[PDB]
Amino acid sequence: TPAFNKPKVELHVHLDGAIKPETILYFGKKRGIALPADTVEELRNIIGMDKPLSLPGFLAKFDYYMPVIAGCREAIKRIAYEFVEMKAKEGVVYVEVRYSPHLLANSKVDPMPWNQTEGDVTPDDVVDLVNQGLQEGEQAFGIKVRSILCCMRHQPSWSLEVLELCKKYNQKTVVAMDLAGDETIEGSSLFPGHVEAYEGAVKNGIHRTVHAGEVGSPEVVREAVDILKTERVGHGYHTIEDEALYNRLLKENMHFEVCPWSSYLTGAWDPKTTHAVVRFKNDKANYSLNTDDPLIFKSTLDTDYQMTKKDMGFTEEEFKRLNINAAKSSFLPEEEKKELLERLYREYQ
Ligand SMILES: OC[C@H]1O[C@@H](n2c[nH+]c3c2N=CN[C@H]3O)[C@H](O)[C@@H]1O
Ligand SMILES: [Zn+2]
Repeated sequence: TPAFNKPKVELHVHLDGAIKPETILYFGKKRGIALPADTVEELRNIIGMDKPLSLPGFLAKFDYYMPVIAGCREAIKRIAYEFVEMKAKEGVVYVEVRYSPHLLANSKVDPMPWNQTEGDVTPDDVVDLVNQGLQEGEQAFGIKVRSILCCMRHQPSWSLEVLELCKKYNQKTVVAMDLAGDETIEGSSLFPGHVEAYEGAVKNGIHRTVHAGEVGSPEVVREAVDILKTERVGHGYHTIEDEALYNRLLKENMHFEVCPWSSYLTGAWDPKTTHAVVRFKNDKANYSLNTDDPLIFKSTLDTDYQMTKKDMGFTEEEFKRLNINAAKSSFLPEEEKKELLERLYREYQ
């Protein structure tokens, strides 16, 4: 039985980290592009991981399959459509999917991702492609789906373009901007391209979220809050290491996008210590339960729910509480956010 068989809200899940192993094999074979496995089962086991590594070690899993999707219009729209079908099956009624448009493009991107040969798929085109797949999935499965464009920590020169994309496709699925990738790159939050992208988002009203405190120190979280001006913190487990900052953000009703199973495999969470989400629960903090990268973690949303339930002591009450919280902290407009809350209260009776 699912740990929580009722409607859910997900705010932290990556599109390029939520692809069907079957769809990956399809395009690898179709484009004649090398894959580390020839069957969907072998493919799952090599792309996937079931024991802790590091953030850089986990990020390396993308190198295996991205080449097969990147630069292929048909593939881009297909994974967006299929993502919606995956989530609907999980009991998710509203989802925000994040991804980097540049990492899927093969035209007007520098440096060229995955050694691709120049093509005509621009970062803009991929956003439009994802919009179409997500819209068709919304129509076909009856769940509300939005997107978040990711700035990449190591490539700040793409950040202002990501911002312009968020502006251009505002609410056309695109509801916010994120900062993702390798948090171990010292001071990456403060690169000028990133900083300028976010400041312009504040002045233009584009919503903001940032991965921080996943594997980085509380100072990375503080940088996200103070300089980048985030409205939500992706992961944020390490915040608790600085009592003052934690109690400040807690007092400020800051939303934490928690990914339980994910934190275990990236090493963000030391299994020898009590998970931060337990303290978040005990303090009644504003947080959500997320999958992050279900393809690589060989998981599903129920994975995270069982984890917190069997271990950690979560109840049905908290599950409803954190989901109403996730709905309130969504980057959805007031009219649509109101409709979502009506839905949860209706189905939580
Ligand atoms: O979705 C865009 C990118 O975000 C990065 N990503 C995915 N999961 C994570 C992540 N970066 C940091 N932490 C993780 O939650 C990947 O490099 C993927 O290519
Ligand atoms: Zn993430």
